[PDB]
Amino acid sequence: SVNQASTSRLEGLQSENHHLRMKITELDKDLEEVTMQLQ
Amino acid sequence: EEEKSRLLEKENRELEKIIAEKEERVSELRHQLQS
Repeated sequence: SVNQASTSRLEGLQSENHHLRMKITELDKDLEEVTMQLQ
Repeated sequence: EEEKSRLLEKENRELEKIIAEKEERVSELRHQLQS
């Protein structure tokens, strides 16, 4: 059952990876918007 | 899947560092709005 555990771990890390990448897309948008506000 | 998980764990950690860096940069820019 450690094999199934490993599979779940990978799927979970893939979900986490997407969460983090979506956050980066949001932050890049914030960086641009504040840069435009400041300049 | 063990290698992939080990590598993906490290990637996610690095992405968290990138996120912290970007949030701090946004904060720095907002600090510049005032002064």
